Amino acid sequence: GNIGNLSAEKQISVYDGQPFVDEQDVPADDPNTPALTIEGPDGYVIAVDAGTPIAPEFRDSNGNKLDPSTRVIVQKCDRQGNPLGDGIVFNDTLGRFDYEQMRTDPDFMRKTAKSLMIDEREIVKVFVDIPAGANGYDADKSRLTLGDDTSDFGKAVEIVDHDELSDAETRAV
Amino acid sequence: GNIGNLSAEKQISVYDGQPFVDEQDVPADDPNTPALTIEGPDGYVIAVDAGTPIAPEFRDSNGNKLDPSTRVIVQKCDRQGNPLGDGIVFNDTLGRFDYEQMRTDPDFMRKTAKSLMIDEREIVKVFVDIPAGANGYDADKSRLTLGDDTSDFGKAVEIVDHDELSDAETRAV
Amino acid sequence: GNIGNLSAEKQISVYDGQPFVDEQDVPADDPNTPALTIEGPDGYVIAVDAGTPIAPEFRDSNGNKLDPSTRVIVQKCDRQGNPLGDGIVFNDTLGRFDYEQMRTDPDFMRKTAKSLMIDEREIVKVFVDIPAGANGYDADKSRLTLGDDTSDFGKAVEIVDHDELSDAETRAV
Amino acid sequence: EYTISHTGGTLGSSKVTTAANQTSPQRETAIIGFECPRKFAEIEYVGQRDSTRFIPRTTESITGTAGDDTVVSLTANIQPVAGETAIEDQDYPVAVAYNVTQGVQVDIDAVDYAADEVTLADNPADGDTVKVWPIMGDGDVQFRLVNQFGQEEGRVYPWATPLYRWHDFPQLKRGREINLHGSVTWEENETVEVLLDAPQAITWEDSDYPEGQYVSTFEQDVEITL
Amino acid sequence: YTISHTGGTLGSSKVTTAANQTSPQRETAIIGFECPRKFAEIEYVGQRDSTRFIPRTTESITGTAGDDTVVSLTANIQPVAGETAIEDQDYPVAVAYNVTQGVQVDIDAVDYAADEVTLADNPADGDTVKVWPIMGDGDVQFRLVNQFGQEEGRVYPWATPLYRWHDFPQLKRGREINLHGSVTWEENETVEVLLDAPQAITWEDSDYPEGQYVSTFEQDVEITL
Amino acid sequence: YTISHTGGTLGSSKVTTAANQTSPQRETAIIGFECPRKFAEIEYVGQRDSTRFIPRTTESITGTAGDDTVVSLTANIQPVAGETAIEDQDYPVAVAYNVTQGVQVDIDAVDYAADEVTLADNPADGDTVKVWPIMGDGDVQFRLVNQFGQEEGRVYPWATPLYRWHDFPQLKRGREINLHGSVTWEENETVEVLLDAPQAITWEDSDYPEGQYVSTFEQDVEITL
Repeated sequence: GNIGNLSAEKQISVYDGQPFVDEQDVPADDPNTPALTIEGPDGYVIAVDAGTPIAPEFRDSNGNKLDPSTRVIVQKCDRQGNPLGDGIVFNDTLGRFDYEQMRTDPDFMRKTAKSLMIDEREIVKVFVDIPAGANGYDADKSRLTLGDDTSDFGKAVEIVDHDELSDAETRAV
Repeated sequence: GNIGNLSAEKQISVYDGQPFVDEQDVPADDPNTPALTIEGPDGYVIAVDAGTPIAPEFRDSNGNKLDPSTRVIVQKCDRQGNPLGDGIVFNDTLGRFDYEQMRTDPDFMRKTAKSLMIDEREIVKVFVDIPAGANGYDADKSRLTLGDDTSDFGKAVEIVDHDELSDAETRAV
Repeated sequence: GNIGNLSAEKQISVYDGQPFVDEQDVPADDPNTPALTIEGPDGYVIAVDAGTPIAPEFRDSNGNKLDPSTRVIVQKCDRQGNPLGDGIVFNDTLGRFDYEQMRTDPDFMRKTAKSLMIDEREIVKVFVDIPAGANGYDADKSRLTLGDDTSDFGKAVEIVDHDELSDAETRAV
Repeated sequence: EYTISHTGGTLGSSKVTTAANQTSPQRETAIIGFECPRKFAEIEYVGQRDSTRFIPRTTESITGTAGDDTVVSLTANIQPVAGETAIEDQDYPVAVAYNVTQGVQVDIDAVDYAADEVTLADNPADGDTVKVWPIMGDGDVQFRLVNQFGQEEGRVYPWATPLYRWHDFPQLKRGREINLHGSVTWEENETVEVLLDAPQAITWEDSDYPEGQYVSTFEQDVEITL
Repeated sequence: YTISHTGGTLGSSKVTTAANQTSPQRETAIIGFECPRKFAEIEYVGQRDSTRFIPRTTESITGTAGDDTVVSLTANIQPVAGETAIEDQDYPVAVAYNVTQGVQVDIDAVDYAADEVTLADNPADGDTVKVWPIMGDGDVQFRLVNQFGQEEGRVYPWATPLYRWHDFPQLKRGREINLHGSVTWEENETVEVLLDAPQAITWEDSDYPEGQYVSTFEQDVEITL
Repeated sequence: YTISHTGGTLGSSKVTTAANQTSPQRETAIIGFECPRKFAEIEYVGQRDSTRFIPRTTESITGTAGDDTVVSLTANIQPVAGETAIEDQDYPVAVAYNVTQGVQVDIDAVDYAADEVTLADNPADGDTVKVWPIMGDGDVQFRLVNQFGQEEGRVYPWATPLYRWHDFPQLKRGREINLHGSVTWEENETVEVLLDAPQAITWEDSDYPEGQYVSTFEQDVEITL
């Protein structure tokens, strides 16, 4: 009744519900709030190649999609919560997104630009630049799906435990 | 006044109205009764390469679709018409077949997984495993379309008369 | 305040609203009269190949569509405006189009056949073989594009100015 | 020498082709004869790229009487237009209706494909007269050659082809459009005929049709020398 | 020497197990696929052979005046394939049935955000109606069990959310689900599909109109003989 | 160290000027993107940078009995994305508003041929209604100007038809718009979107429901810091 062993390279996906991410309420006039705080697992390590899909299903408390004049950014920070500035992966508006099929058709999948790596403590954050009007933001009635680990389309996020020389060179930030 | 010399491998598709395929109204839960019986044409050989589509447009007497949880199976039988156990080309359900476009979009098509070869006498049977509650099977208001011979998508069914070495190797059953 | 250099082959989309193709309202059984007169623009050479689409948005005076079964043919003509027997690129009908989405998706497009190359005086004429039942052709509310210059899909119209070897070879008609 | 693609069909290149109906008792018989003209020299068929369109239709005729919104199984196993059911989303109407008394068009409401029935909005009068043209269902066609004597010379993919596939596929979509099978040569005065077998009337020349001029339409593509 | 098959709600034998979970937030075993004596082995290969899951739960309401709206169903709803209109889905978000009249009810409108809906049939007072909507939240995964009753282990310990099964057009190739890991069976061994969630999945409710099963689980696999 | 970004209706500055045209068919200038001091310069790359445009116009009527129907709007109306049914379209073809009742109207249906529509409710004799459909026919292009008010050029001197902007699903790659040519801004320079058309495209009708803006523009761009 064997199962088949695996390497460390777990091909997975990422979203709000997992216990290393926290959503947060966001009003409509701050591009500097930690919308999402994505903290490392404290002993495993994540890797993302560029060209990785995103599905930012953001709506309001009344369920309507927000004003596509709004911009969204995903960005790396330090181990405290201070953005590194460089290492950005994404910057675009919601107008380039189609919630009806944004995570299904490859011809709608907005992907990453530059690769990324998260050690046992490295932080990722999301930032949302919004005009005055569009009813804020509720994450409880919204969600996100980062990467895809089900299709042949898109790609998945790599995770590993500690293997020696891989970690020795993963320290090469 | 020429005809053009044609390969005897005629590429077609198959349905119920043809006079070598008989139907049978099915009760509720008789998975051993064959709904359809495909007898060979008494003079030719059929070939179905693997990677071949099906469209089993099944409904009841009132015209509604059957249960999606139905199991549908295609199987070759002996010259008597009893199942060989092995030699299956298909095993799946109806819910996997969107009736509107199961024969339209290649992105929705369900294909075979095996080659197959039918002589003048070899028999195929389409079996249906159903729960008790369903409204049977009304072949007078349902049909099947095996293969495509019309589009630049999918594949077809080869039919041939008798050629020498082909028959010599065909009788290697 | 730069614009960048533009090479010879300008990619555009031919359509009714341009000053080198003229329309004309039509009867319902006068095919020899032209729907369109498509002149050499008197200083350029034009190229269009196989795979070039059309958007024959042909409505009647009310807006209701023309007859489906009307045949639709494209031809090269001389500098007098008479065909050449050869010099054909297209032969199909109106009802083969779908005014809802004929230009939207490529899969609902009709396209030309051959290579073609137009000098400063050469003429293309589109001819239209209608049966009696139809309500002619009303160019005003109607319209036509020959091509597209917006998608990665399909193709466009190639417009070239005068260059020595290319002109000397392409005048080998 | 030069070769090009051309299209034959209902009218086509030359006004010598001939359309005629089959038997109501089922018989495979001559229907649509493409005869070669001397405008050309010779014709070539190359199926699987030689695309083809066919719309069928038929006729039913009923009368006015109180309480009639529903029209019956028309002896025609109707199907939806390539999977779509309600007409407003269909490529073409599954059926069309006319009040000949009022001399106008009718709006169709709904369908039941199982019992092959439909339902309208404007309930008609008593003693009135109404025409309907629904698409054809069952039936099957094929091609054939004949010489300049009426003598056969060989068939063209000697195999019937069902009618309802022309409905089941969205005919106008490239990749999905219909390409029959065959590859055949003509000479100057040879004829090549489509045959049909179906129960009901292959309706052409319904002058009462408010929408076009051919309720049932036919087109194909072929290869040509000159 | 192998071919393909489907394991499913009924499948190759009536020795499977079909049960329902608990409301206390503690996982259970929804399904048990036990091998028969017929086959030497069963094998599932994540990323190769697809899996399908149409979960669905059960709720109930009492009739009274103005009772055309249905309240929060305790369920984080989403549309099917991201599409909302019930008449244009690959399968319904939800269905319901009046028992007092003993018929199915059509649904008029939806509020995905508020998790509420609106019907045409205003029921009578004291009436009884039942609803079967898709299941919302839920964390699922696989497990192995020997011929003794022991957990050999899970597979690829990263449980996928339930709602992804709803989110995609599962029938269309390329978008179908292919979970991860690998696993092998033997004659008396039993794999289980396990789930954790608040709400109670259901099956085999007789009053359901569109089949003898409200909800299904299917999986393409490879088989030795 | 450049980046990909977007200009548009508001883009990244409240300097852009959007201006209605005239009825006499002059090649009018509408939407002027002024480069700021913030950046070194702006880059446009046709065949690379997607572009989005939703035009929308204004008409009006005084209603009476039996006035469920609205005639041709002097506008060659077109379907959206190969669809006519409103709810499925990527955006509405049109919306309208009862000013006397001071509310939105939901639509019954369309007659694309005669460019007519019909509503759900009937207005009153004395009632007034306004309508905002997407614009129909006409042609557009781009123009270049410096901080000295003289035309610094035009972009690929051939206009595109208005209708193709509607006809495609703007966001889908492959189907998105990509014009031809290139251009680079400088500091106080400016680029103006020009149009000719019969009818008055407009903006910011106060009584319009769906937001502050009836019509919108976006364009992918590159910024050299």
